[PDB]
Amino acid sequence: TPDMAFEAIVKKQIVKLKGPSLKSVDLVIQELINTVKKCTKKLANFPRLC
Amino acid sequence: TPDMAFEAIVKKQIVKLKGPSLKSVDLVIQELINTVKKCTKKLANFPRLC
Repeated sequence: TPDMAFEAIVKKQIVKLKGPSLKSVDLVIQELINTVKKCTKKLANFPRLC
Repeated sequence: TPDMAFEAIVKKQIVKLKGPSLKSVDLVIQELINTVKKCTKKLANFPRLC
């Protein structure tokens, strides 16, 4: 049985993890940018600084 | 298990049949040339023809 056929199919499946993985980074970026905006409401009294 | 490893070894073995096979042709050539020389003893009476 083709050793390389196994590898061929797997490599297809592994590549499919790029989507949900990049998405994850974005979901983190979202929570991070939300948090810096949450914190900086305590500095709102200074418009140019915030 | 490597499908190609099997093929690799066999091809080696088949190649080894060229020797005994060519030798066989010569062994036939030998008996053939012997036979024309046997037959032509009946024509020995004519030196230039034989």
